[PDB]
Order: sequence, then structure tokens, then C-alpha cells
Amino acid sequence: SSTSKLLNKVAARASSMGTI
Amino acid sequence: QFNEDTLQQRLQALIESAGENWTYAIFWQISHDFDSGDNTVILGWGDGYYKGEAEQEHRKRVIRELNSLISGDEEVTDTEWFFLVSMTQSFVNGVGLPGESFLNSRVIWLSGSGALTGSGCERAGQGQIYGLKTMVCIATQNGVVELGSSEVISQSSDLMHKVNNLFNFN
Repeated sequence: SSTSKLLNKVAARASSMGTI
Repeated sequence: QFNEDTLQQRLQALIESAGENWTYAIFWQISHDFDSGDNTVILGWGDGYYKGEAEQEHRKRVIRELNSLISGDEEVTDTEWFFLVSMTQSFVNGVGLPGESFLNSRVIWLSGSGALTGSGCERAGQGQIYGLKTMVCIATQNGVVELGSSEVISQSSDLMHKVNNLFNFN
């Protein structure tokens, strides 16, 4: 549910996001 | 044929379409490296999609989770933790589960806990610890698509069709 949408939020940007 | 924006949405369609309990899909993308001294092919996180299905550990977990939500409550399970932890991992070509897939244009289907822990791949053993029982890596020209499930899944011909329609192949 809630955490799943946030995971896909970070996922779609995690390429450019260098510090996760 | 395909591109980065289309990358993520296709991983979605693959997980949704298949009639199997797949928990997530990940696309590992290519990169190149040098040192001060050669050209190394590198596998890294290009994207992923999660579908799904101790109070010390949990409070620690929700805290990074709330820390990424402010950047752009509930309980956070093992599979979800493994999915986001995977975003920090990278694989030298021909090394580990995604690297071995890409070097030889191979599809590695690991079904069952014994297949995971006996694979000799770090990422496979780590996935099993978080409850995964099936982990797949299919080598594309665009990269490597990784599938993983808490259930035991045999390789379906229907699935290999969908994967072939949603990614690049030479």
C-alpha cells in the first residue's frame, strides 16, 4: 500500500539519485 | 527501440500481466569504468517496480522510509526492504547474478531456496534471507531484468513471451 508507492517513487528516480 | 522513460512502465506491465505471484521487477543498466586502468562494463540500478503480495529493526526501517518520503505509520516487510536496498548495489560484468547473466546473454532461473543459497551469488543468498524463493535474471541488450518472488515459480513460456515484448534484444 503506502510504502509500495514510495518505493516506486524512489525507484523511478534511483538512477539519477546517487545517495540512497 | 525502447528508452528510459518506457523502461519503468514496461517492468510494471510484466509484473501485472503474469499470472504468477511476482513480488518485484528490476532493470540493471550498463555503465563504463576506468581507474588511474581499463574499460570495465558495469551493471547498476536503472529502475525497478515493486508490487509485493524486531521493533529495533522496524523502527530503524521506517526511519529511512520516512526520510525518503520527505525527499520527494505502516509496517515495512522484508521484501520491501530488499527491494530498496538493491538500489545501492552494482555488479561488475560477469560477476554475481546480474553480471553472469549479461556476460553470456543468459537467463538464470533460480527456483527454490536451495537453488538460491547454492547459486554462489551474493544477491541470491541475500534475497533468500528476506524470504525470496524464486529469483530470475534475463539478459537483454538494453540490460538485465531481474524478477523475484516469495513463492516458488517455474519458468513459464507465457512469461518469457512478455519479457521479450517489453525489452530490447539483439
